[PDB]
Amino acid sequence: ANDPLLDMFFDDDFVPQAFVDILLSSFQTSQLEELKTNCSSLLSKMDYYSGHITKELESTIQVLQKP
Amino acid sequence: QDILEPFERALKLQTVSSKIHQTTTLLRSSLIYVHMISQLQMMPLETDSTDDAALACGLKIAALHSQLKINIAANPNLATLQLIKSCENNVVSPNRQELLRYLSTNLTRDCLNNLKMENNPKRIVTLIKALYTLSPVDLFDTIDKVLSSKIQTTAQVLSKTITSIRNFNLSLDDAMENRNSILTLQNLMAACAIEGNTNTLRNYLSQRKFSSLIDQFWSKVTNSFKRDFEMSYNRGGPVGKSLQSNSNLIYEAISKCFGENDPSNELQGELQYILKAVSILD
Repeated sequence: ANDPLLDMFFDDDFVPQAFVDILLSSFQTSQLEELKTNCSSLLSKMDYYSGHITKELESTIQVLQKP
Repeated sequence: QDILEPFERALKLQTVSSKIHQTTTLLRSSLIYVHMISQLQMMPLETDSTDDAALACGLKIAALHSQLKINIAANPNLATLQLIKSCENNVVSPNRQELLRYLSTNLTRDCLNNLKMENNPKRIVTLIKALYTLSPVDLFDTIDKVLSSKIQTTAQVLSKTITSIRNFNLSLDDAMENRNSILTLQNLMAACAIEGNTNTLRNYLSQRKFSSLIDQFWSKVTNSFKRDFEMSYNRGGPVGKSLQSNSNLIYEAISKCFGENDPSNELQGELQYILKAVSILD
């Protein structure tokens, strides 16, 4: 099934402006230190996925070269 | 075509990569913004207490607001988030307005003192530049308020001697006191430069009727003094008659403080306003 976080990104209708918007709403004032540490980690994981996808991309494009 | 599938998979991956990057960038824009709001609320002030010092703190808060505006403009996408807006008016729009209050009241006070006007030109220049950067319209609505205050005080001091025109030379001096303060304020305003070209004075004078600060100054005090003078003269009362009986003294005290007309001077024209106010002598 894979991780929601990564699968979410494979969704055509996934819109980045939308996702961040729903996320940050949880909510502000004082407890914006709370959500500030949550986003740090969430960012790290997105970062991992970013490089994973880049690696998958690189590997895929190589096969385009006469198989 | 087991050569189309890899071409399709690749295309898809490009999309996923771009979506992750956008999500990442936006999220970090937000993150940096928040860290700044945190850093904002960590700088308290000292309001309407110019202990010097308290101004150095105010400049740092102002600079923070500059950064805020930069971060939002760097990613315009940042603005349309209902949790960035919710702090935009709950934390920054108030902090902003408290700072504005601090700057405009400190600048107005430092300008109406006439002393600080000459004694601390470097202090006032800092206030002008600062306030313009934060919210230019507030600098004007502050200069508006200051100018309007000087016209009011001087116009008042001239009319007070109508019932004692013997002292008119003294009042006519106090008017020049402010006139000079305005001469040095507009200098001063021009000394503060803006984007590419121009200055703050030209920009104020453009969004106003006015041509110079002096010109609107005299014009306005000349009216509310003209009105008083003539009202008093037309009323056939004793002061109205002392107005006429002391007529040369007035015209005399005027030239002895302005220079009198066309050729020489420079105080001509600015002289011409004070002459028109006092013109029923005919």
